[PDB]
Amino acid sequence: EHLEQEKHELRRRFENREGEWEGRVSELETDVKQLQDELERQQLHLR
Amino acid sequence: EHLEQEKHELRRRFENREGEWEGRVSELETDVKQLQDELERQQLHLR
Amino acid sequence: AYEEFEKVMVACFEVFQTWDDEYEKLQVLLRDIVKRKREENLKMVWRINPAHRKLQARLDQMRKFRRQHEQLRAVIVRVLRDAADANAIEEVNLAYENVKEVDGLDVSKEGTEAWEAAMKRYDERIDRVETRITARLRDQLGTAKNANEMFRIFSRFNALFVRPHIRGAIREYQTQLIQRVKDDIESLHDKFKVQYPQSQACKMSHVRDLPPVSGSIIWAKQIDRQLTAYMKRVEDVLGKGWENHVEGQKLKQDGDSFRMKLNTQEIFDDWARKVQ
Amino acid sequence: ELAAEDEQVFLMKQQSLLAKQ
Amino acid sequence: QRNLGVSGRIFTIESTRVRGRTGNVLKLKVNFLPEIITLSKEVRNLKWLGFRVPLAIVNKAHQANQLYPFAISLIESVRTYERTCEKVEERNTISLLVAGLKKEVQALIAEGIALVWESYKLDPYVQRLAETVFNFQEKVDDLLIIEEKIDLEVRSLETCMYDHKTFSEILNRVQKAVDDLNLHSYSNLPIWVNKLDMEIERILGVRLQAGLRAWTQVLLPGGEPPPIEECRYKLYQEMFAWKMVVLSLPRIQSQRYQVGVHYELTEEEKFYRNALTRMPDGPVALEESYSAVMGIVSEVE
Amino acid sequence: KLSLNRQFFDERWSKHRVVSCLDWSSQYPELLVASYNNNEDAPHEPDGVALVWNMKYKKTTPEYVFHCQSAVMSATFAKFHPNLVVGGTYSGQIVLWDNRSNKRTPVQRTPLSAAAHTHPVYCVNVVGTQNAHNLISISTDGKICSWSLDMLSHPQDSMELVHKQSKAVAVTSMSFPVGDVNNFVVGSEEGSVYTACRHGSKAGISEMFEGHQGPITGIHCHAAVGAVDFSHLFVTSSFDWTVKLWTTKNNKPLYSFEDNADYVYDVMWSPTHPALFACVDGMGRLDLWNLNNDTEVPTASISVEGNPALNRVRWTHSGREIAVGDSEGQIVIYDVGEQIAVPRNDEWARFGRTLAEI
Repeated sequence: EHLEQEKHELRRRFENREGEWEGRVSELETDVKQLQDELERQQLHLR
Repeated sequence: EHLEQEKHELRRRFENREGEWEGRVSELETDVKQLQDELERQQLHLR
Repeated sequence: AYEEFEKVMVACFEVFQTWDDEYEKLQVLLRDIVKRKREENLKMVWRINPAHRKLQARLDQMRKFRRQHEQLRAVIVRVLRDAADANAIEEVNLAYENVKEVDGLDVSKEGTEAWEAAMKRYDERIDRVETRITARLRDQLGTAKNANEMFRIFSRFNALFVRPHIRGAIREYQTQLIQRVKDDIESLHDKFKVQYPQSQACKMSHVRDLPPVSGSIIWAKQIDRQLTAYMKRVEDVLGKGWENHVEGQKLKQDGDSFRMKLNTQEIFDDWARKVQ
Repeated sequence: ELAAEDEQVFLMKQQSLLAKQ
Repeated sequence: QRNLGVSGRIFTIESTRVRGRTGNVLKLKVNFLPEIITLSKEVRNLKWLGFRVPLAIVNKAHQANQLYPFAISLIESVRTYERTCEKVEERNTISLLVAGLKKEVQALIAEGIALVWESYKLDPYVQRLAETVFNFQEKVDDLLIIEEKIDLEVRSLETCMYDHKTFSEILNRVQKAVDDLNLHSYSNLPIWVNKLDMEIERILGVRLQAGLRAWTQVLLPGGEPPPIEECRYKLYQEMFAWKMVVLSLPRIQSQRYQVGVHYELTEEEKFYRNALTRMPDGPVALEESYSAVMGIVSEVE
Repeated sequence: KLSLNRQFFDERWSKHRVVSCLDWSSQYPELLVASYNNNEDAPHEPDGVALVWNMKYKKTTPEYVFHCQSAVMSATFAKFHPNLVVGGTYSGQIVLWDNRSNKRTPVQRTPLSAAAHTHPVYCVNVVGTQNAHNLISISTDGKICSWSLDMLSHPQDSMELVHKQSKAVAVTSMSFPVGDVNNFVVGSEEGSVYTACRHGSKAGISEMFEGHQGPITGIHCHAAVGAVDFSHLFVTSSFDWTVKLWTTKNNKPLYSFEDNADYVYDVMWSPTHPALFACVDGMGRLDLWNLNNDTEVPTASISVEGNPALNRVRWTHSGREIAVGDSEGQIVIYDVGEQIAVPRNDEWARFGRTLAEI
């Protein structure tokens, strides 16, 4: 029983940190996407 | 004995995914770092 | 009192742990919602600093503090049970009162700086109490002439040696006493090497109407008791962790291997088999 | 006389145990 | 291309050829290749240099680095077993005494061959194998020093002054070394000491031959030795004083500590009374001693 | 000028193996412990060696010989235990050697567990006073552990060093200010010094220094103590062909001495002269810089015979002798001229002025 509380807690903490990492990689991916769009636009605007 | 093998396996899976996510986040961190440096050079180039 | 303080502290830390766990569960739920309703909120800021954390650390500082006082204070009530003894007791009490004056539950900048100043004052005062105690540690050799008196001073003040600054002050007496104890257990080895039927104990035990098998078992049991006493002497001399000390390791290994052969179960079993 | 197995025969035995597993 | 990774069995008994041995010598290694250890330092160093290491290799390197603490403990623990066993093979004399300890290490290594790197038992197992092999190495190192002392003393019996106290002092020092071996519990100690007893008996027998001939020469290596019937009695009494120099020495005992365990020891077991029968030249030297006593008594009579 | 004084070299033990570290005993200043790593051409020989040589004699042999299972990468004398010799090894074991016991094999060794070290230990040092001292050891995984020389089964204190984003600091060097036990510096493979604190609320890495462009080989804090306080100063050698002075105050180098045409492997301040510091270069050259007399070209220099790469420089505590360990495994000792070694009365004020000029 003692291990079972610990076991479910570990399985839940795995998802808890995984969701944070998924959000962070997704938002940083969108950030680089926006940066690439801005860079292409400014490259075209330069010439 | 059986649920201890499973417990250790889950712990190592969590640590592995943590490794994956720190690698991806640090990677994407360098991607903004260099792209932002290029953007700063690009905005200076405008002038 | 300290026990009541500990009860209150564990209740408060239960409260904080419940905050942490339940806030984690809620955070999971709100993250799921933000995933579902991502288009409705452009702002991804997620950092919140609960107001009570500033208290939670502060409260912990009393829990760590009074323990470090109580573990000292009770010991100074036992081992120091000399003008230096009463001076140390009253100095510790004065230091605790001085820290007690500051409003501990104050949490703002004023409370923080007052707490830091009071703890610094108490730390320097206790460091001075430890020097006033090392004075008696030197008066140990100042008075004791023989090994037994010095060991008894070691055993009476044994709890006081658990302190970190106290342990390093006494290093020259530790080597001398451990060498003396090694000599003692060597003498015990010599006594046990001389087998029982040749020993004087066998004859004199036969004189006093003691039967022979019981005599052998009794002899071995006393040698075992003395080995236990000497190992306890080493434990007092070197404090806790004497099993893995530089000079305590050989002591422990030899003592264990010797006690393995002081067992008398075979003698009793052989006697029972013969009589049956 | 209790005798430890030679290293070569012991390792041959352990190889036999390992391969057949 | 290498596909670096760690998994499966912790040991791998590989076949290696040793020069001068037709058979392939098997050697035990931990299943953690050195290339993995190089990989952990490689990935870390290239990142700070600014090289974008592929994320696949970071995953492979990071996975094995989690298992690095257990790997290094086994590699040195295994290596310690090889060199400690090498020291035993150098000295065949001490082979019997480390039989008990070598049995346990072969049992612990036998346990480890069944495990895999994912086993939760790998935590307690690494400490056990590391600790026991350290105990094996420490005891073997002590034995090489303890037997050297016994070997130096037994050779000292050949070239010591023929006086009883000097002989007793040497055997006293040899006895103390045997007593420390008894405490450590090195196995087969009774069998080993008996071999030491016979070699001590031979040396004392040889020294007793020099003692009798030297005693015979003075009467008419070997040291510096009323009615007619009293003269014969006095001469034999003097010879028994010379004979008891060696035959009255204490006999080396292997179980001095097993005390209260009652086994009666006879006079023969207590002392080297039988050493008189171990003279190299047979009973010839003893006859010359008795004959010389007969010759002097014949002339006086 | 420097004058060759002695060459310590044992054919049996210090042959085909490089010198890993040097140290002079504080109590008995005529003694030098030197580590030596494995010799690849002698697989059957012991991997780690530690030879204690003595100068007061003229014996060519090591006074004491020790060896241990893994290669010794660092070794130091126990300051307050004159009979001990501590050694950090490639495995993370902290071996302890006793001269009284006739056993060359270490009398103790720390466990290779998670609680203890498990990476190479290039940095070991005893810090504190006699009534309270510890053995601080730092490994290349950033873990730092404080033991006591009485207790090596488990460490009294331990923590991993990280600066930013929880990134490990791959420590290769370590030094402490004189008389201090709380603050210290650590150079890393990444090529950045870090000022760090041992115990406190802010325990861990405190500040980062980004100047170097290659891995740091050795950092040494200022050792001379006198009229003007210079404890905040520390020099660092590195693989970037540079020796950089530093202050704990600034975050960028004070001065960079790039006279070296190769790597620089070790740098050490003189223990007495405040401005004199000696650096050893891979071309075989040992250079003493006296910043007061000359801040730009080496004040004195000398190349070992046969140009062998110089790994570890180490002053004598008196300041009149500098020992250098070459790749060959032969220690070369150089007596320093009194005009350079001996500081004049106003050298401290002059160093103050020179520091002001920078």
